[PDB]
Amino acid sequence: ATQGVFTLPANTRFGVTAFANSSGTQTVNVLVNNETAATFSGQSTNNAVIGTQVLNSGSSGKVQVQVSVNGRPSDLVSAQVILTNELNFALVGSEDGTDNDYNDAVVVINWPLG
Amino acid sequence: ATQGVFTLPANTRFGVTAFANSSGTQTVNVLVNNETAATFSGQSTNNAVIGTQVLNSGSSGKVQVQVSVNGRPSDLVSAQVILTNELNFALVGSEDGTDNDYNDAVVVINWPLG
Amino acid sequence: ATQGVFTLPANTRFGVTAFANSSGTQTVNVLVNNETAATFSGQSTNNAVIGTQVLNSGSSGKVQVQVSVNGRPSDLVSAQVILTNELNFALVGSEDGTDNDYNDAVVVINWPLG
Amino acid sequence: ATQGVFTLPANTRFGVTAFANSSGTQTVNVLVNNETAATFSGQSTNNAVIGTQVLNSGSSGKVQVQVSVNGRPSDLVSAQVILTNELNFALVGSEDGTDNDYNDAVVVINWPLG
Ligand SMILES: [Ca+2]
Ligand SMILES: [Ca+2]
Ligand SMILES: [Ca+2]
Ligand SMILES: [Ca+2]
Ligand SMILES: [Ca+2]
Ligand SMILES: [Ca+2]
Ligand SMILES: [Ca+2]
Ligand SMILES: [Ca+2]
Repeated sequence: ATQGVFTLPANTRFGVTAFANSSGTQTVNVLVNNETAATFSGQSTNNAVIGTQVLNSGSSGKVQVQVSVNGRPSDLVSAQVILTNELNFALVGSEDGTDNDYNDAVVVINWPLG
Repeated sequence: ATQGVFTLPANTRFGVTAFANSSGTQTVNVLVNNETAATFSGQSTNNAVIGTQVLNSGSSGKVQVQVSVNGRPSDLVSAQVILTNELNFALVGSEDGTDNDYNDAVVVINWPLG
Repeated sequence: ATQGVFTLPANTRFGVTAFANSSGTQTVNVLVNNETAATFSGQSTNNAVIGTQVLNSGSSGKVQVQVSVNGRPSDLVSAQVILTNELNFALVGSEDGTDNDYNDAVVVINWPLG
Repeated sequence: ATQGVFTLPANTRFGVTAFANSSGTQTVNVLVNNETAATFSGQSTNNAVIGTQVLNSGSSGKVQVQVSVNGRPSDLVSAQVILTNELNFALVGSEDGTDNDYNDAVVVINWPLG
């Protein structure tokens, strides 16, 4: 099934943060309404934050995360979790190799903010 | 029910990250084996990362997240999600006031790393 | 924090199902827009599916699960998970005692149907 | 990524329940320790339960769910959720066609039981 795609409330601020756990450089693209709203690029084998920013879901509220290592798209796993019917987490894991640890690039989206 | 307590596999490196979304200064304390392993303190209404570190679950494997605002303990909400039976996320939300948005201090724990 | 409350898309049908794992008779109430729309009850320590029914979220989309044993409300734990940004599960666990297994009455809400 | 495979505690009882929402007859296979341990077959377009049983996770604890409709393997989506660090949910959604509602056969695994 498709992974890394989330529908947030329209015109809503949300945070997006990416961590890296791979020898290779991670390039994370965050799409809002099919348009690149943010890009994070970095390398780390110790869960470093290669990017964190605040974005706005916009009209469609459609947000999609994509990860690639040297142009090659990583396989993704994802899910959305809501706590006490108010706090939202859109979670993404990505695998750029074969060991299937799916942490090479970890992306955490959360909302609402403030 | 008890919230903010997580049983991770023993002696395992994990990442812990806190975000702030409140008018009040958040104090996020991370306990491992019931000992303070890290403490983040910060104020923000725009999801600033007031702290992120890589800790080791230790021999016990017990990780607890505590949040307080100026000495007053916040109410916590939490859960753990596992993707593709391998990628783990321990999620924590906290409420320091009366609006119940539970984002005042958001904490995310992820593993495995590397 | 409040538990057992879920906001479903408006006027959408969903399935609600209850499971029992306790020596005490479980009584599960499902409120839609603050009015009970379904009630299940039974006594099993072998995960018996004590009841299931298709309901409509109505205009409010608000759904709440309440669990009581012999007139006393049980402590609740819950969360919502979304898969492939399409399949929704609203989960509820309940504890009518102190042995901390929170399975005395388990309720699963899923949608969309059809 | 791999889906429908869950690592439960070993030699532990768990419940597996399947619901159907499709014109096609669903065949749900549950394997334990790499051997089919249970099979549910049924049809429903109203979320009716097509099977529910209590099984043992075997020596490795590995439990795998596979769904097919007339020989054709349905695409799976899944995740595990843990509430209050003790109540577990292994969720599976399956798509036997192209409309991608992933509810054709919905499978819920829960533990502990009793
Ligand atoms: Ca990898
Ligand atoms: Ca890695
Ligand atoms: Ca608040
Ligand atoms: Ca807040
Ligand atoms: Ca109990
Ligand atoms: Ca019980
Ligand atoms: Ca379908
Ligand atoms: Ca269907």
